[PDB]
Parts: sequence; structure tokens; C-alpha cells
Amino acid sequence: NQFYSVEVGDSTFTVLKRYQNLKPIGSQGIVCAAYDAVLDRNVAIKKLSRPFQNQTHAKRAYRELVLMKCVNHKNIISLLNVFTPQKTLEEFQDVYLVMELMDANLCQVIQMELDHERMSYLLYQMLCGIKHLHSAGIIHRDLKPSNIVVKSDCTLKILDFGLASFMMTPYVVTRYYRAPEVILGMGYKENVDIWSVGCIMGEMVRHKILFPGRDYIDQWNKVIEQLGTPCPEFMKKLQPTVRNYVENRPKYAGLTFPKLFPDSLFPADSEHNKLKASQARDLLSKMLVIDPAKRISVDDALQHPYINVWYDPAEVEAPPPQIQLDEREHTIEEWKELIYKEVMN
Ligand SMILES: O=C1/C(=N/O)c2cc(F)ccc2N1Cc1cc(F)cc2c1OCOC2
Repeated sequence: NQFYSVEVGDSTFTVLKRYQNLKPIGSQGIVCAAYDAVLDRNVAIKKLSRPFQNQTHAKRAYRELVLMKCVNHKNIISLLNVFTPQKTLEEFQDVYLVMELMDANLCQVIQMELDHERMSYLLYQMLCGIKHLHSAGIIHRDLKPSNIVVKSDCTLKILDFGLASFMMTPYVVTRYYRAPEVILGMGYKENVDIWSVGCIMGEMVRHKILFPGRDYIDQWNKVIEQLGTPCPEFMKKLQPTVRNYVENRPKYAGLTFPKLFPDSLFPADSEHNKLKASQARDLLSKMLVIDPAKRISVDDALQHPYINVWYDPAEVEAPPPQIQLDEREHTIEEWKELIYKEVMN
């Protein structure tokens, strides 16, 4: 038999025999690190348990399978192998995704102070991964630090492809990085992801979540509290019922960016460091913009002085993926077969 079974906490991992010394590194679902004896390297293994059980799990799993396959960019996680231990459609239950492995979540990097070279390089790569996605027509909308992984040598990759919806999960879905246009459901374009990058970068500097809060109500309060109530221009673009709510909230003038992000948070002992600090804060002030009509584009932000030192036309303008009916609604049974079909290939 090609498979063996091993307990990893309260989950059984049934994986191919090439994969060994599994260690839980996540529970973005159930993930193990493993040594792959065939390729002689370490891999990440994600167990998708009954991905067809509901529409939300099934859409995400199918979208994860399809896109991780036909996307080949250094700043997006690579798929190495896909398998099920079950032998037929009737028996079918679990999918295992085999991805390349890095060293840490972006959560762990946020907890440390970084020099400007590393901070700016990470930010450059996030912008690269996102841009490649946009040119395939993939707008992410859910970039968060737990979806972003890094290696010791400062290399960065994005793990997921974002938003495609009720669920009975014990866990909560994080909202802290979602854009004003998503929170208020007002439509969006490419620069919806720039907001998310601004939240991450600001968290990298402050070492705290910029806009925490239990709900979209609490979350909006936090946004306007720090950045100020947005313009009439912005207001006039809101559905009258959303617009009623936003316009009838307590008003804040908001804080200037020097106030929101003081120099004590940036390395600024030397002159090179002092200049980078002001470049980093400028770019923050252009990403953390509520009105997406005034928020910086992905291309403008790659051309920004803080970022552009890393600019590579091969990394920034890589041939867009080819890629298909991806607003799909299906039953459990239909999803089951689409996924199996894709897994079996
Ligand atoms: O690098 C990855 C990864 N690659 O697919 C990966 C994939 C995931 F689904 C989750 C995390 C991933 N991490 C972060 C990570 C790597 C480790 F070797 C060890 C740990 C890591 O983070 C948690 O703490 C332990």
C-alpha cells in the first residue's frame, strides 16, 4: 500500500510513504510540515477533510486546487503534489495538498523589528504576488498575515487566493484587514488589496493590529477614529441604507500620519534610516486611504521610492496565467465530483 496513517493531535493523517516526520504547523486548516524522501526536501501538507461538506468549503477548496495549479509565480505558494488515500468517488473523503515549505507566518515577523531593507523587500514581494494575480483577473480581498509565509533569507509567498456563505465553525473569520469598500459592500477594483497591505505594513511598524474589533460595526469605528470621517465624494457612492448609517456616525477629524506612526517605531538612528522612515510613512499614508478613488494603485506603489529599489520587470510583469465559470453554485454531490475529478486529474 502507498499510504500510512499517523495521529497528529486529534487528526489522523493518511499520506503517501514519501512524506515523513510530520509536525503540526497549523490547525488555515490542518497543516503538517513533512520530509519528502523522493524530492529530498521539506514540504507542507494540508488535509482537506470532506471539502464538499458545504458550499463555502467546496468553493474555496476547488478554487485553491485550480489556481495553485496554473499559477507559477515565486511570490505565490507552489503546489508540488495532490492526493487522496481513497480509491473511488463513493469512498472519497479527504484531499491532501502538498506545497513548498518556508520558515514562518507573517504573524511571527510582525512581532519583531525589521530593518528598512527587509521590511521594504517583503512589501515589494506582496505587491508582486498581488499584481500577478490581478493580471489573471484574481482580486484577492482577504490578504492577512496568517496567509503569508516567509523564509529566513527574507523571501515571501502568499498561501491563498482570497475570497470567492454561512458556516457552523467554532472559529471566527478575521476582518481586520478588509477594505472600506468590502466592509460597506460598495463594489471594488484592484486597489482593494492595497488597503490590506497598508494594514499589514502598519502592523509591522506598530506591532499591533491597526483596526481590531469583534464586528464590522466595531471595525468601522476603529477605521474612522484613526483616519477620520471620509469625504462627501466617498459618501455619495454608498447605497442609501449604508450611506444613512455611515453619515449618522459620530464624526472624527482623524489623525495625521506623523501622529499615527511616530519615528520611535522606525529605525532612525542613521541618515539612511531617517530618510527611509519618512518614505515608509509617505507610502503608508497613500495605502491607508478610505476612498479607493484616492488610494494608491498597485503599480504606483511599486514605483514608490521605498519600494522601487527592488523593482524587477521579470518579477513585476511576469506572463499572466491562462486560467472558467468561477461564480459556481452546486450541490454537495456535484462539488464532490468536481473536486475528485480535479484531484484525480
Ligand atoms: O512556511 C510555511 C508554509 N509553507 O507552505 C505554511 C503553510 C501553512 F498552511 C501554515 C503555515 C506555513 N508556514 C509557516 C511555518 C513554517 C514552518 F516550517 C513552521 C511553522 C510555520 O508556521 C507556524 O509555526 C511553525
